[PDB]
Amino acid sequence: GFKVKLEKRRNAINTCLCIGLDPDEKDIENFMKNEKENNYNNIKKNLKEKYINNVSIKKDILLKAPDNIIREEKSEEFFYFFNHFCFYIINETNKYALTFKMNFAFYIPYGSVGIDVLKNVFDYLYELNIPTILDMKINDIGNTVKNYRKFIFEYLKSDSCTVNIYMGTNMLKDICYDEEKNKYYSAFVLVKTTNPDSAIFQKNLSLDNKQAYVIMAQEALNMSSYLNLEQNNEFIGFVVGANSYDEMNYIRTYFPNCYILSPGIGAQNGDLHKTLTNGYHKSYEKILINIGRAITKNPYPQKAAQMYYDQINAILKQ
Amino acid sequence: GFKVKLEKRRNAINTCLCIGLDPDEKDIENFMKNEKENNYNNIKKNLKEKYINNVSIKKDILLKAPDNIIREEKSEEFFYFFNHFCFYIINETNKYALTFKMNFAFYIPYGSVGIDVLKNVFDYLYELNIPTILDMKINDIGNTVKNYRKFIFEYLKSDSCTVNIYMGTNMLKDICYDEEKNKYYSAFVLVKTTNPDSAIFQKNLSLDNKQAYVIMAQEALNMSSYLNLEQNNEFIGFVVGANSYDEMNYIRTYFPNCYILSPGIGAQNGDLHKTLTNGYHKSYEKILINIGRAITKNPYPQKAAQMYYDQINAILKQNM
Ligand SMILES: O=c1ccn([C@@H]2O[C@H](COP(=O)(O)O)[C@@H](O)[C@H]2O)c(=O)[nH]1
Ligand SMILES: O=c1ccn([C@@H]2O[C@H](COP(=O)(O)O)[C@@H](O)[C@H]2O)c(=O)[nH]1
Repeated sequence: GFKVKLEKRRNAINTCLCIGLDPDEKDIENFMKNEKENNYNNIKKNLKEKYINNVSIKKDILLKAPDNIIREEKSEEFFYFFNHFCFYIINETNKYALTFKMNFAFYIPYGSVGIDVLKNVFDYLYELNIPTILDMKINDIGNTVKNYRKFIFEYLKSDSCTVNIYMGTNMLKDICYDEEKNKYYSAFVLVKTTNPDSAIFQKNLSLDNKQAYVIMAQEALNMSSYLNLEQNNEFIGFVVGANSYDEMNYIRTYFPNCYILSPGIGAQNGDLHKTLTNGYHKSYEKILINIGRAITKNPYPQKAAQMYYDQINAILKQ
Repeated sequence: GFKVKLEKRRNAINTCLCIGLDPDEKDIENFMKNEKENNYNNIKKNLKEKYINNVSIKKDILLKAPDNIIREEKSEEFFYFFNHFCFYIINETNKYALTFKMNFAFYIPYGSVGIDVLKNVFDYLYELNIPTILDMKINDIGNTVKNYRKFIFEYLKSDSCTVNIYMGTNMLKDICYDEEKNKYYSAFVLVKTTNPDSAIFQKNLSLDNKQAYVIMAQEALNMSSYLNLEQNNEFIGFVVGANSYDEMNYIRTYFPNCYILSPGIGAQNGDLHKTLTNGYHKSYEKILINIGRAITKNPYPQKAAQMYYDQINAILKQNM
């Protein structure tokens, strides 16, 4: 189960850093141009790694020397460099990551080619046995929602995803549970988001002088109990933005042992000390700190990841 | 623009039926086995049509006789029958449809292969010049959401999509407008959904005893005015479930000329007369009636589409 998988890695590497892998078009251009100019140093390092032989889509193209890809198969150049950029980031930073979070939006805008990269990326992480999150923030009626669950948990074999339950909590019956296989899956529900204008609905809406993000949080756990997730070492957790300090603390108390996923530090202006302190828990896999572009876009991603790794671990010593 | 495109087609065919194309795994097997038993009747009908030549992905596979697909390229069988089922439905029913709405969820569960089909489906509809909707209910921060706008409006060339703005209205700045291209796009935001438990947040949440779906509706239009969509013949509309009769009438009243997209009739228990009467508008493209499984799962989709077509047009007569 996901809680067992999270806990074991946390003991292995003693952090709660969640590394975000959201590659955009310029990241792929820059990666392709740097490798071309520096003798494809990082791609040749990728082709030495163990588990690249265990990806299921277009291994024939992925494993051939880069000199060939330019001159030979011009069609598949983008696929090749897109996939190798993701492998490069994973190879460079994974020792520091408790989990990896891939945002689906970044892998769909080119058509099927990016979903092939997404599949290989999740295949890669599964073989490294690193916990994964798919940031897809899915939402629909029950019958439709089943398709997301197949994609996320059967096809990609992801450990968790993000969910927007604004249309109704019952959708989690067809996300976090599969009656036909008697299987249970973990999800993070959107509670407090880092949009600058997120207060308009999450705070300025109310029931019984309770703000909406609290009502939504409590609905999420009531469904978790009904689905019996925790007994099967799965959970429904919360996405709480790094800047929402008051709510972060409001959540951690009164939901003492809930799992929190927090984005916002780095590219979106943050206070790492204050975010991690308000969300803190002994089992600090319950307070995941997502860092994306601050690592993916840094010229030395290994060094950027280590920096946040050491920063987080220093704060935890309290 | 999408308002001009909707209005021009509505005059041509005089309906507001929105046919939903949400093919599931059983639909693709059932199609494959009926074609296998019936001499590939419908697939051969698909390959005679003009515009199948205007699909962009693996057209070499789509256009070959089905006889070959079984014996030779078996890896590509599923792609072939999935894609041809969609063409079959579109060919059989497009004559009755003001718009087609494709729900993204049904095209992702097998991996990339279904996105190839989604691309070909939108290519096909674009070339028949039938207005399109992608039901993706997208939602994220501004930087991420721009990727959806590229997928929906550049890659698929859709005319509109669905949006969930619960994380914040400002995401519509990076969905319905592209500053670098000075282009504008249309969207439908979720107001009232057909989930049986949809009241719990859309209704039981409020500010100053205005219900959440009302505040969300008005935030959506304030953003439409700020972006100047209606001046560029685009709009931001509302998704209002067919069963939400009271709310339907509240929206059509206090948002008189807004565009409504209503699903729920057919597979999910509906009263078509009452839904369309509460939502009615002279320019009745402003009240799109989605029918999905009631057409796609019916053994004769053409006649089922005609059934709802004639049904809708009769109701539109009594509202004058
Ligand atoms: O409230 C939220 C929910 C999700 N994300 C996602 O988290 C990642 C943030 O990474 P970064 O801002 O560190 O680059 C992006 O994928 C973004 O879509 C947020 O930023 N805020
Ligand atoms: O509140 C909503 C919003 C969207 N849809 C979508 O409308 C379609 C309805 O299909 P059907 O019930 O006509 O088959 C599906 O794609 C579904 O995801 C709903 O049903 N309810």
